[PDB]
Amino acid sequence: SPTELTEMRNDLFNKEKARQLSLTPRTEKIEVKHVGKTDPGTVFVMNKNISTPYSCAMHLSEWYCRKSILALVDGQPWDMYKPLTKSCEIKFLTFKDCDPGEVNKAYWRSCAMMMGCVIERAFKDEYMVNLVRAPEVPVISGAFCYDVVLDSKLDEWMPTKENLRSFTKDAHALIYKDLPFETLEVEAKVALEIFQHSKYKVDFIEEKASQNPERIVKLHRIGDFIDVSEGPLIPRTSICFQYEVSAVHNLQPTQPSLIRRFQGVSLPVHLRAHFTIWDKLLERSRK
Amino acid sequence: RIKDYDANFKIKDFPEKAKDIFIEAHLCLNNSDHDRLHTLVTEHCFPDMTWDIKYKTVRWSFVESLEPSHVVQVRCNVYGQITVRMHTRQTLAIYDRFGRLMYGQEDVPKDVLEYVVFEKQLPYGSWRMHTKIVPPWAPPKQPILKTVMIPGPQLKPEEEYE
Amino acid sequence: ISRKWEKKNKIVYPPQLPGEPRRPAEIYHCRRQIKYSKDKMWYLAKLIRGMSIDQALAQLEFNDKKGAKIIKEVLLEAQDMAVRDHNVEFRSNLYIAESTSGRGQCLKRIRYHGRGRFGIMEKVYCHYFVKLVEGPPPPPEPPKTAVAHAKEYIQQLRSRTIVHTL
Amino acid sequence: AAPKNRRTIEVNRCRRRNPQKLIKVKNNIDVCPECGHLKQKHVLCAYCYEKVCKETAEIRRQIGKQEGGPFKAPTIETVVLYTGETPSEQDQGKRIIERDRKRPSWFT
Amino acid sequence: ISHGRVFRRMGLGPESRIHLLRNLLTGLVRHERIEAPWARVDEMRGYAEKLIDYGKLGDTNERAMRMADFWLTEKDLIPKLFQVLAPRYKDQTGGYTRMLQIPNRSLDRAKMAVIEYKGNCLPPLPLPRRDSHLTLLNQLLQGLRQDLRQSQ
Ligand SMILES: [Mg+2]
Ligand SMILES: [Mg+2]
Ligand SMILES: [Zn+2]
Repeated sequence: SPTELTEMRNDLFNKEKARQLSLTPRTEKIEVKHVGKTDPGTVFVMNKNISTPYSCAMHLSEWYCRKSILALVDGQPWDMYKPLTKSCEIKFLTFKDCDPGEVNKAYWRSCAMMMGCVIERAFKDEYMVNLVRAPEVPVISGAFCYDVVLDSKLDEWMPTKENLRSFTKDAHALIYKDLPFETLEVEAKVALEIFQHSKYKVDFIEEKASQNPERIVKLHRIGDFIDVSEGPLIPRTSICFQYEVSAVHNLQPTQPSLIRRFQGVSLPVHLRAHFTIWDKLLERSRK
Repeated sequence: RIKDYDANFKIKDFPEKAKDIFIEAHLCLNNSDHDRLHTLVTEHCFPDMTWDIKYKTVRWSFVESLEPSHVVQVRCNVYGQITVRMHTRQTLAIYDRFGRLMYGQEDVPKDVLEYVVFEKQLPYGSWRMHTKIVPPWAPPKQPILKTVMIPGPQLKPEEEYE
Repeated sequence: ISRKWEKKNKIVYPPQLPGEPRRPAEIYHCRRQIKYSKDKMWYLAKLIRGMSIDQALAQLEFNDKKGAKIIKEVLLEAQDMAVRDHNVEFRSNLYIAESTSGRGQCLKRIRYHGRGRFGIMEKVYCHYFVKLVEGPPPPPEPPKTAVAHAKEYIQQLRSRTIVHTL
Repeated sequence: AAPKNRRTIEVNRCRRRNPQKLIKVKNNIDVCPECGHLKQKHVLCAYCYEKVCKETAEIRRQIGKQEGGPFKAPTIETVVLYTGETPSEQDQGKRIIERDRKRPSWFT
Repeated sequence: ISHGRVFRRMGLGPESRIHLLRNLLTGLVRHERIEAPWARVDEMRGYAEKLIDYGKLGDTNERAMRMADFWLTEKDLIPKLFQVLAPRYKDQTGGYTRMLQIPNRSLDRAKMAVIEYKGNCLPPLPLPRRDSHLTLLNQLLQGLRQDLRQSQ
């Protein structure tokens, strides 16, 4: 049953969290220096594997917490809630930086993940839904895309405007819930244990474990929703302000199975767009 | 010089007395017994022991002594200082004004090697802790629970970061 | 005079049991004998009540009243002492639980009027008080909805008894 | 005209705690991307403006020293050159103000 | 009723208003960057633009010379007006002045503004800059623009 699957996946996720945090007992102090343009030289003596870039921002000021979406630790992108693992150099990335590219990608992936959650929890129980992948389409494409295979019973059913509005309502419900984007770098073995009941997720985990040197995979949870992440995500769903499941398109190679791509578009609270601009963006995302 | 001033002192017997003084002084710190601290430690020690612990509760307890305490070095209107090396085992649990643990564990014992320098004044003087010599090779102390922020240069507008 | 606000920082609570919620830190700070009217100070105090430390500082930095600078200095001092002495982990994790202004000791002067008459000037001084509580600011009290308000009305209806009888 | 009766503290509170008289919360405050100090969206950052003002004051002291007295405004353009800088071919024919410090990063 | 009235009532009267604006504008010509109360700077911006136009007219123009003589109290600036500022803006047709609000005056909390002739040698002001084209919203709008151009 879907409820049992979600419960057991969350249980495995929590056991992995407990094991990872127990692997580093006591409080080892790691020095993280602020390499950012503003507030230069501030060095934070943080607890290893417990403290987060959000903790760094909390030490600095509330403005850092509210505006920082990503963290560059030693030059690599990090989630604002991903525990730090060693002394390093930290630089917070906002939406309005000179080159927000990484923040844009993280927001895009987070929006795709929320879309996947809405898709999985929307359909009625009698219909099976299997999320295949979140293609890493550019922002210029005008819509974040999440791919799913629905029950063969609905092979000829296309969502109505009311159905899409219901999906948008569910996504806005998540946004109101304001759930954090919990993250874990966990071995492919545990990832497979979690996703043993999904061939698509299994093979994607295999690809990620092949790409990385070790078998370490990025596993993210918004709430009761485990998913394999292509990259770092944004802090919380409340970052999203405008969110709209624009359309659904069946992919041409239908003979193996119907890969239906859910296309949506969103904008954070920091970059709100007027009503008319949002309408035009919805029109362009519906493609 | 110590013996020609007192006439009943014993270097061999000192270590047990020094250990008793140390334990009693730390229990006085635990119970906030400043009157007894003024008798068990010097005036160069009492501030160092009490200043940073004011307004917070310390739960200190001596559990055992690994190796027997023994005198190490002694040098001498005239004061006599005796350095005693003690490698014992103790416990710490320091809480905030609000009773929130901020250092150590209430039960886990830790091994501590220290060099306590006691001092005496030579009519009614007595032997009291004067200082604690910390070896330069001393192992780093137990880490703190709370994370810390160290501000960088608070540059004025005319100034630029380097 | 009374100086209880300063003493409020010296209360030591007993150590908390392991199975007890972590007690939020409370830091009491004040500035005495500010050359400012307590009535004018009260507006700034009320403005910053219930807000996070960073939000209060931001609001005060861009306020034209003289008392705004003094309150900002007091808040910065409170933050510094909270971090240094009251074991507050994060600077920004503080909110103004209490902010009030009190009458100070005032001096009497004479204002000369037109016909050999006069008035009694009062060189007004005011105190300023702040309590900073660790943790996110408490959420604002939501406006009561129609559902809750009708529920209250129905509860009032049900509470009715047959008065003045058996 | 004089008050007929003393106004009660209740009425006085109703008047002086009215939402009109209360200080309004400003929602136009933001963080300056350059230095990180707070600013209002429509107003220049105080910290950055102070930087520019102090540098301008230094340059103007140099200008005054070069001019040497009132009513000596040059009839030619001016160029500020810092330590380690040589006048460019474009800067040729312009009075050079020499500052005894390195070129500020913000100043270009 | 002040419908259509475009001139602020400043100083001790009309003459005092003209003299105050004249002092502010002389300071602006001399230093190329002046901070002063917002309303006065707003009033004097038009006069600064008009001085630039009169300087563009040229030295030999007697009317322009008279205007410069009146407005520039320090006469060493008239050569500056006709030989530095006007040649600098010869290419431009207008908008010679940049006016930006400054944090309120510390003394009386007065609305303050900084007005500068563009292209001055002084260090650049912290001018407000629009969000980068690489932001999320700007990238989405660039996608819109590309789609429309491809359509046409
Ligand atoms: Mg009176
Ligand atoms: Mg007037
Ligand atoms: Zn700035």
